Amino acid sequence: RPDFCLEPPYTGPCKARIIRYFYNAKAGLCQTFVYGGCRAKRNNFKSAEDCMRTCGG
Amino acid sequence: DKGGYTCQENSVPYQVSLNSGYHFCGGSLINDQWVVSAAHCYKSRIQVRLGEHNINVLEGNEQFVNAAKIIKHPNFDRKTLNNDIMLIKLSSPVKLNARVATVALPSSCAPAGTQCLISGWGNEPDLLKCLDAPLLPQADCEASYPGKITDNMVCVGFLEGGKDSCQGDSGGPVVCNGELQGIVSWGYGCALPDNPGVYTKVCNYVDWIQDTIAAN
Ligand SMILES: [Ca+2]
Repeated sequence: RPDFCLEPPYTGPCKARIIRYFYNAKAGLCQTFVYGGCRAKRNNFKSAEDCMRTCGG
Repeated sequence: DKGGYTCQENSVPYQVSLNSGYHFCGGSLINDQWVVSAAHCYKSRIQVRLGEHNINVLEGNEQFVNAAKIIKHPNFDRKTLNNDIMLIKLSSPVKLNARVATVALPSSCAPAGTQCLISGWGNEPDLLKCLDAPLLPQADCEASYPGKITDNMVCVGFLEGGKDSCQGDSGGPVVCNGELQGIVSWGYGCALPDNPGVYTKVCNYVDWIQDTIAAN
């Protein structure tokens, strides 16, 4: 699967509290984390469906 | 955590919570119909909640109002966060009282060393948090964030870390001597040494704010 799917979730420098989904390689499933609101990385999805399609493998 | 203390109930009447299903950013009431917040807090649909203390319980003093217009600074940069300021016009005027009040815009830019009050639910946010911190000299801000600080930003906090605003506080107020001098924007981590919080310098946008409110 894509390499960005194996990188840990990135909150970013902004201080908002936005719930996003990221692929947890170690768990083989998408979970939620707190996104700060800016400079998102690729392992950041607005829904579990998009997260699994892209990183499900 | 944050390193702050729970604010006294309704002691920060100009503080608001931006909600789109859950609390995601803060803001400040500048007049009975307008709220100022951070541009990175933009969402097409936003409900503003005033008179809050514990955002997870219906206390009876709150006012819930939807945003009618959301206006970001035309020069906001999503990458550098320069000009990270946004205005929100409420669908209808709110009722001002002891728990819901406005905060004054700056008369001028507060000098470094000025003690201020930072508030937000940034902590599972629950009770409104408060923090007393001073505006730091621009040189120290620049030294902490090499080549990342513009003249529209100011650092507030401590170079040793320990106390700082964090996720959930964005858009919130930094008030010094009764005037809104800053808006919670960004920082590398929270409360880390040599990395104090960076805030939007409101005194550089007073005319833009006043002109925008007048034309809308
Ligand atoms: Ca409440």
